Amino acid sequence: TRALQRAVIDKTKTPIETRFYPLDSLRTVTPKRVADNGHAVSGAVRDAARRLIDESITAVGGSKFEVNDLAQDFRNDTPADDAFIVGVDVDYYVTEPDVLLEHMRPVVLHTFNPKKVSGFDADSPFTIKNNLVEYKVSGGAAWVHPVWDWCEAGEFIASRVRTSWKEWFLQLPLRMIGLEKVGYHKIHHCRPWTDCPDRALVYTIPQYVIWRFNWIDTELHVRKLKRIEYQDETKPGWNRLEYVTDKNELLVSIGREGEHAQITIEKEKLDMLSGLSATQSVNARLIGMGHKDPQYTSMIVQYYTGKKVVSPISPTVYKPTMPR
Amino acid sequence: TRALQRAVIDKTKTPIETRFYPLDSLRTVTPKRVADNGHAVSGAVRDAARRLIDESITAVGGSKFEVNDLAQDFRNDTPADDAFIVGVDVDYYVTEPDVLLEHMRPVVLHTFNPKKVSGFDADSPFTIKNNLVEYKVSGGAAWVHPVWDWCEAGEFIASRVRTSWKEWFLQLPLRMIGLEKVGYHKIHHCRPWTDCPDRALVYTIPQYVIWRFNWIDTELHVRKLKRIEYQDETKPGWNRLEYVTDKNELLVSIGREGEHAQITIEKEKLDMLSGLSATQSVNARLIGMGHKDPQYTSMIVQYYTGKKVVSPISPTVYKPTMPR
Amino acid sequence: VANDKKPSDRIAKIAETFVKLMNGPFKDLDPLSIEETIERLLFILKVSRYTLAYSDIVLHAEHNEHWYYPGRNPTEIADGVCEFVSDCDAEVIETDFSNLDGRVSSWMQRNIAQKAMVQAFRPEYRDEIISFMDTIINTTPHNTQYNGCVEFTALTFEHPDAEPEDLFRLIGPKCGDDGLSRAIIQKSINRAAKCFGLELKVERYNPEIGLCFLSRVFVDPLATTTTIQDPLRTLRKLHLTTRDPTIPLADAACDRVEGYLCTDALTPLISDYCKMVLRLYGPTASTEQVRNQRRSRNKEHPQDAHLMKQVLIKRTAIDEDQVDALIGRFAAM
Repeated sequence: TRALQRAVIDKTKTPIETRFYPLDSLRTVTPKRVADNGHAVSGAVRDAARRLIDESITAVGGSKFEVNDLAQDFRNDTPADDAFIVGVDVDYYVTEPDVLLEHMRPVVLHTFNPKKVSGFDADSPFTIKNNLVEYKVSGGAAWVHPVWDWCEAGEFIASRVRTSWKEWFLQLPLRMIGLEKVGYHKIHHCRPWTDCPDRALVYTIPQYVIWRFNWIDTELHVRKLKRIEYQDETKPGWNRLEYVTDKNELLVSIGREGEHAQITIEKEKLDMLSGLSATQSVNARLIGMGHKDPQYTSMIVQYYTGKKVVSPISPTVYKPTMPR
Repeated sequence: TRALQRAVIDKTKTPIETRFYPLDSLRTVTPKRVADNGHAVSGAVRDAARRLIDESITAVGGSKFEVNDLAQDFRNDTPADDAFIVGVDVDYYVTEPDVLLEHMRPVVLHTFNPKKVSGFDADSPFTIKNNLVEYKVSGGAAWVHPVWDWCEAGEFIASRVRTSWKEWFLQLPLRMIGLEKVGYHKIHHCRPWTDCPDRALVYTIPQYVIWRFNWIDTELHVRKLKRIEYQDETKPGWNRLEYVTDKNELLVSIGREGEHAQITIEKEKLDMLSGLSATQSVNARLIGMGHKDPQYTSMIVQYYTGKKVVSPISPTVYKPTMPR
Repeated sequence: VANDKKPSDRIAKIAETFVKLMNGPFKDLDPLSIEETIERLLFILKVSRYTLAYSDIVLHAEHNEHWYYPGRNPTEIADGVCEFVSDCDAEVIETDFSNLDGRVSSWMQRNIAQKAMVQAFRPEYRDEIISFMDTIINTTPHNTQYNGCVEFTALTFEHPDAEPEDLFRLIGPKCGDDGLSRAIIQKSINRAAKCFGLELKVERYNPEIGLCFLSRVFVDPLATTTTIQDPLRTLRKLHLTTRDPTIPLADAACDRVEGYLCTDALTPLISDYCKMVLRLYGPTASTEQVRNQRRSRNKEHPQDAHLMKQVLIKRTAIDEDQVDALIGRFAAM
């Protein structure tokens, strides 16, 4: 329509680049196993992530502003303009990723983006209820936070930008109409640790700012970060997750909310099984495929029938921490 | 909200540190087996704990104030300010851990924090009814006391502080409003004996005091010690317990209240089994896994169906004590 | 043979401390102009323009003269070696690396050399230097930086309780693939090399066989500074000439013996060979101006003469009567 022409013509962009040196070291880093034997600890994973980011930043020679809610309150530290923003396990701390992206500066972020719907991340048990991850840090408190969908398709993002109260007064009449000052970013996530596949090393570069119309679509269909909806609308009380394997396999993870048991299966198998008429047929087919483990077939059958169980909340005793 | 700003700004803390030397000896102590052969006796475990704490304190060169209800009545002994507070099996004696934590001094405490819902602790039978542990000391009387949740996630605690009657008069109008004088502590629990995994060697250091608002939440979600609720709200008459193993396993312990039989199972298995439609299916799956012991599968089935049995109270004959 | 053996977590702090001590008081630097680089001392020029300035500024500073011997005249090298051996009371160890440029790992390259260059040079030149380092990853200063890093790692492992500045102040002379260190870390050096992923060869100092350093043999470093070409490396191969086929044998031999006279005039078992080459190939060689105008020309203390003779005999494990017989045979040919 002619409205599309308005958006196409109205570029009015102001590209800004404070010579942010591309951090090619973070991009294209081979998978690594931090723990020589056994399984790594959460503190060890955090230390490895910090060391990797530190080495990259120092090798490039840039500066950094580590964050350890709506405003970062960077004034108390006043870092340089060219310095990067680095955050580790700050999902609980930051209300939104927009808080980090308003600064219109490159962001290096190590986050929790699970590929299993429940289980252990390193030594830290975690579980998803409603749509909030009930993470339990090994040697720490209990974190309750959502996941902000870093790994969905699309490299271009829309985010807010910093605005003062005077700027707020200036733009509020324009804001209510549907006019927003939107910055654009390019995302890269690496997934660098094999033993802990639930944590992603997100990397981001800003590209340029733009004024956009709220009630007008975009030709490139740029997306803005949204909270993930783990709940399965077809089977109440169940969480469903899909992810793509490196060997060209589209697996799916199923499980109940506020619950520990979890199984991964090829998506095609789940779609075939979800249409079977009888419960006994599910077991017959699963035995046909060669799955003899009861823990697998029983969970598949329970998902097929949508069995809801009100599991209780019970006291937990956590592993003793050792500084080493 | 703006109320959150009030709490954030209102630090008004008065850190106090009477050069309490960190007891690094207690932290990071490898597991030990007190009894060379057979199983250790409760008195032997108590002696070992006392010896370990004594050696640590003397090596650090500090002093101690051993406790053997609301007020410790330390005036009769007037220990030094720098001396530590040490208690062994004082769960029955002390009404609350707040009694120990009001002194705003480091606490070394050896407590009963079971990981089995019932059975034997060393040679002492113990059982949980309602929410009180019916401990039966080997060579002693019968102790009835709750558990005060030392091992939950979170290293920071809230506790009362000593206040005189004049201080009570001063702070009562403020206290009723919702203003409390709260101290903060850092916890470490070690679990040092393998043959007696139900006893934990709790260690504590105070950090600083603060004035807090009762009806305002805390950003860090600091927790205050609460009585454990062993009762399972889903299956009346049953006690459920969860704990994390060193080998990355989340086991669960189930059993009836005022009852002796007890079994530990992986949590995932229990969640899978709790959703099965038929009782015979539980046995079928359990045989599939390879569990041939009737004492295990029968208890699992009873938990699944929530079978309640009114076991009687009967006379008991205890083992004769020998001073050796 | 490329390697990607990243170091351990603990070693990273040691490497960062060593890099900071290398930085010292020279926070800011500027690149050199093309003309100045050209008159200093294609593909070599683009990296040299920055690396020569970086070396001259930082590596030749007051607080970095303790270890960066590479970059001084041979008389200065001899003086430094004699001073170091006098300080260590003839208790020194030698390091011999095999294909260091072919064995340095990516982590070492990007956390020692790149870090040092970026800290030394101005921020406005960061992109150029980082691009040059990236091109390098996929000359002289790199070997010195690696040797300094390994020395710092050894010193940190030996005395973990001392301050990093005091630890680094003890760094002995180092020059590329060759260097000197205290003998007290002879066994611990292998473990440090294994942690970084490098291969190290170490030999205890022995006065009977002399000391090996920069292919130079110190006959008696305790008293005299007299030094000679390494006999072990050259004697077994001096009879064969590795010059290109286009050069006549006479010109190559004449250049070799001229260099030997310039460096090893009074060394036993080499002076006779050089004189016999000059006597035989000399007259048959071409004009010396012709070879001075030819590209392949550059492609090559009397008081302790007795002691030098005995030290050479010990180095070559040849009996004195056998040495005399060999000398007589060489002269009479």
